[PDB]
Amino acid sequence: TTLKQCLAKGGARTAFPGTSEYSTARLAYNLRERYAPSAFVFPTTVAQVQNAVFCAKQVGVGIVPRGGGHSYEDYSLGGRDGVLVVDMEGFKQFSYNKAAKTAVVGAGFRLGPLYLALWNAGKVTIPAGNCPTVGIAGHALGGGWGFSSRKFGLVTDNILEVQLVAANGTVVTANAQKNKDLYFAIRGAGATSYGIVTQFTFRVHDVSAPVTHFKYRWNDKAVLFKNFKSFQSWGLNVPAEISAAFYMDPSGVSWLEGTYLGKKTSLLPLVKTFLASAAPNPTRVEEELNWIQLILVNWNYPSNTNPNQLNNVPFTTNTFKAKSIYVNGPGLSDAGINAMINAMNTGSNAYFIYDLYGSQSAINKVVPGETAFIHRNSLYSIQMVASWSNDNNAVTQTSYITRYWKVVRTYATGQAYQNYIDRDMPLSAYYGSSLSTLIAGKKKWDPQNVFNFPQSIPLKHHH
Ligand SMILES: *Cc1cc2c(nc3c(=O)[nH]c(=O)nc-3n2C[C@H](O)[C@H](O)[C@H](O)COP(=O)(O)OP(=O)(O)OC[C@H]2O[C@@H](n3cnc4c(N)ncnc43)[C@H](O)[C@@H]2O)c(*)c1C
Ligand SMILES: *[C@@H]1O[C@H](CO)[C@@H](O)[C@H](O)[C@H]1NC(C)=O
Repeated sequence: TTLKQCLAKGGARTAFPGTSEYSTARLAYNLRERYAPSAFVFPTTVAQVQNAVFCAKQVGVGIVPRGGGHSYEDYSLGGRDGVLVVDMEGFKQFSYNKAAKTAVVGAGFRLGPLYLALWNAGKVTIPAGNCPTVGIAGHALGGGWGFSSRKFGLVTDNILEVQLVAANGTVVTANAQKNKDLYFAIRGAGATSYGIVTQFTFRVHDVSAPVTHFKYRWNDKAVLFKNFKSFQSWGLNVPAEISAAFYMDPSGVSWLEGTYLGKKTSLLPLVKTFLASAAPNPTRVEEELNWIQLILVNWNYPSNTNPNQLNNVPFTTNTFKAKSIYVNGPGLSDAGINAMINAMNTGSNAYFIYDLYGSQSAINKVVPGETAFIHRNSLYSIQMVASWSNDNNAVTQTSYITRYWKVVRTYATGQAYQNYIDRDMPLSAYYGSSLSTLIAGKKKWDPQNVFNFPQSIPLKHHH
């Protein structure tokens, strides 16, 4: 019996090659690897997930869940041709428990709508990223750094429990008591490898007070070293109430953007040392806001925008290769900064973002060895993105960004951030000291490797 027949028993919506439903379901944030799945199935009940997992084993196809579809390597179209993609769009369950300070979120939510739901419900938030079309599933399972993360942690740190359909079909619950091994794996290594997460229970945070957004911006190739050195020096002493990220690109633009959890009249002592050592005359924008306004400002919408915009942020696409790396304190040497900026300037149509971690952050204050997310001792992470609109530049842009990564590697660590997934990173760089434990758990919960992709947790230990 075929795949069409098996999935019709479950009753979920499907889409199969050659149809227009299948063509529009192929949308992905990165359009570089236009992987062609066997079929798309759109579950709305747990049993329909169980059907898809059963049906893929019976027909002998691969299967991956898809949330928001932002995977930088297209792993949510499978990472190869001929996979059953289980698009979790129908899991939008929501509920907020004010007393427990917890929220139940379905694995098909997007960051935009989730922010709105959580604000309307009780003026609370999870510390997620700033791209509103990003699905909570991939984001939370791989880490998740946002502009409140230095106070409240990573999204992954605020997972209290998950429920997933396992490879053998059982509906499983993982939390600090039930199934600790699986609960450990999914906070950091949860993408695809251990099954299909259907819902999260998040620890949520009060953001009813006013916050302050700030951004200092330049457009001058000559001040890049100075502005970046001042960011590093400043970065080492930022208290947890600020989360900030630095931006740089080959056209000469540089900026510092951040969010202070506090009143705007308290801000200047906290950003004074950055401005003093940065170049003069920064484009200065400081604004006091409530939380939903901040989410909008952080995605280039003016603060007067209707909050309901978050339910309908347009899904945009790119075609790019992306790499990441971590940098430990006190940062890159002065030679490393020059080497980095020079490498960057040999190219164009690329951008580089530096999310601040640091020793004051909730992120680095976790006890090591209690999650699959291991990057608890860096100053910041570097996101490296090189884009193209014409396929003739794909080789030059991919070599450009890979050279850049090698230049910086001399001056930094060999770890990288798994939400900026990169097919050319060894798994040791994502999981390090916790990889053995992840592989043991992979053997236990999926011995047949039903759930795999080019960077899924393997079944074979390193000797
Ligand atoms: C496109 C995009 C990505 C961003 C942006 N900004 C970020 C930010 O401000 N902070 C960050 O920490 N990260 C940012 N990123 C990167 C994202 O964090 C990652 O791209 C996320 O991993 C994306 O998650 P998602 O939208 O769900 O993408 P998918 O491609 O659907 O899935 C990724 C990965 O996870 C597996 N998976 C998905 N769904 C499940 C479920 N339900 N259960 C188990 N496993 C799941 C997929 O199979 C795949 O492997 C800004 C922008 C614009
Ligand atoms: C699936 O595996 C889990 C853990 O190994 C087990 O508890 C459950 O009973 C299994 N279900 C089956 C084999 O149907």
